[PDB]
Amino acid sequence: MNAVEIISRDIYKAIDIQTKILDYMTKFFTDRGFKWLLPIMLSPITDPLWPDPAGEGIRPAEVDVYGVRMRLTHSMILHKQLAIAMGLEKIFVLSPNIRLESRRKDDGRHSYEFTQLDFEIEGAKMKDVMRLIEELIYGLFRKAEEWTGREFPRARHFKVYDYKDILEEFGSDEKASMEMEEPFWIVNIPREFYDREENGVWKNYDLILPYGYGEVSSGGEREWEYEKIVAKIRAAGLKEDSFRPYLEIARAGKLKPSAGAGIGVERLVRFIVGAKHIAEVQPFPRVPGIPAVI
Amino acid sequence: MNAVEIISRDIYKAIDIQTKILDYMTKFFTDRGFKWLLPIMLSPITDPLWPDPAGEGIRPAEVDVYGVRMRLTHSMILHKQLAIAMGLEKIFVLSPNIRLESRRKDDGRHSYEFTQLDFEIEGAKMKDVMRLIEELIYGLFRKAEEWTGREFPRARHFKVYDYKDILEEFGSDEKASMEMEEPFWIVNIPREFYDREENGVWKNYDLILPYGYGEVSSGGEREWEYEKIVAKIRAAGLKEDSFRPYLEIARAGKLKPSAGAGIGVERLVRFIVGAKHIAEVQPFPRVPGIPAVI
Repeated sequence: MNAVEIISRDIYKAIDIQTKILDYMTKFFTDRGFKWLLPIMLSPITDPLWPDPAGEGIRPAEVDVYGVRMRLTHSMILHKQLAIAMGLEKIFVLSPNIRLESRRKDDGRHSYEFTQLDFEIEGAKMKDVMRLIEELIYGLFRKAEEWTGREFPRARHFKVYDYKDILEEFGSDEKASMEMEEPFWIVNIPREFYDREENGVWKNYDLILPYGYGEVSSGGEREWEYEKIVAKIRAAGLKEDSFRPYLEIARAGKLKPSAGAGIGVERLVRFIVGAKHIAEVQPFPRVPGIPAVI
Repeated sequence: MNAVEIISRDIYKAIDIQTKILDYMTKFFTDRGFKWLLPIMLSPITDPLWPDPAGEGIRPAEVDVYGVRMRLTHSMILHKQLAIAMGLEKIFVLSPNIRLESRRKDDGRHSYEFTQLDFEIEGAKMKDVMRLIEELIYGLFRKAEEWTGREFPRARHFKVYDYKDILEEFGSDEKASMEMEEPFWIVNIPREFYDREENGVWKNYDLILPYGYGEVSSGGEREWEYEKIVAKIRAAGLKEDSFRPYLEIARAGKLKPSAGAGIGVERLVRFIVGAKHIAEVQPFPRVPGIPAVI
């Protein structure tokens, strides 16, 4: 849409819902002893988002800062690990992610700017994080029923499927989403170097919404060992040069085991409002492949 | 500092305090019926930060997005006015600002990335906003006494100085800050086109911390009339083209009277911790003139 068109929408209800969601989610974490960090938007390093079956291999937006190439945040994953290295133990951040994905990813849940509530826990296992997310989502969905007067899936825990088995049974995550009537987990997805891999098993997890709304959270246990991380980076044809200071920290032995996840705030607003496209709930749409006028 | 040195610093207490500050400030606004918006980082339009006595006249950093030149967020001021135009009434956002200022601005309170708690109120006047910020700061300071066991400014009476009187008595707002023991206001500062000017009087306000800690909040009532806005842009030598969709909206008579302010979260963390330099309270320092290593 053009500028006047964009500002002429009535999204008051969606924003009221977003306000309630942010209040609920932030309190959920601070109530549990999590530290609340502020985001970074520019850094020499960022999430490669590759390998990743969910992506097409995008490169990050880049800008010079005092002559030096910085990358706009794909995600704060590496910085989350660094926060754990700083001994902060349990952290979260409302982190804007910039992912300049193609028109082919304009499926109603993607946006080229979006804020993730992104958290990480020292020493946590995938089962711990999946359980924490279920607790959050179940609670949120009960609150959503009060806010909307509509019914939401009542499951306290969600069924778990291996990625390989999703492909076989449904063809794709998107097709599985269309068939399901409650949220569900897809686990064991071969992807980026930072997700923990052990003898062919990836210790990671995506939460998928029902009714075709698709992935709403993605996370994993992490690699922390220098040699393992470098091998995975090289095997993917990525460059150590792209992760230099992070690899210096890893070589020094300062990364620690951890697990975490990011949760799409706007995707949840979309789901609770029941919006066909995420843009409908955003004051300033950022539609994949379409440069925003404001 | 190299990367290992950066993550070897102790910041646990500072981040504990930051968590309490963010909890307190976000609740202060949601308790008062503000809608909680998410930030944008890339747009064809952004805060010019000029004319402005506190600025260096820097040009915003830019990056290509699907073939269109986008500006990184200097501040979300224009977008806040747009949110008011959308009928959202009272809004706030934890908004990262990117301001690539020179080493000359490395004074202990500047950071080239920083998050502002940025808010705007339809129809509010400067006295309404100043009173609200006074209530916020008073409450925060009483909480901080509980958190820290230390004494904070009484924060019940805030003296108001005209900008020209600051210059005459102290020379700079920096020198004023050094001589005060209570926070104080500086008002009537000639700056950007969006701040309301009537009869040579600017309806704006900066909150200055005592003990040399400097400005912590800045805002004003807004211009909303197309002709008034255009005149100030042209008179300052800025290009109307740089603000096209915003001006389209103004021309359509869709902007509304409002007033607001941004509050420096990290600056408050610094003040409450009592840190000599803001970098000491940040996991990932972003020092003016020094491209960050991580």
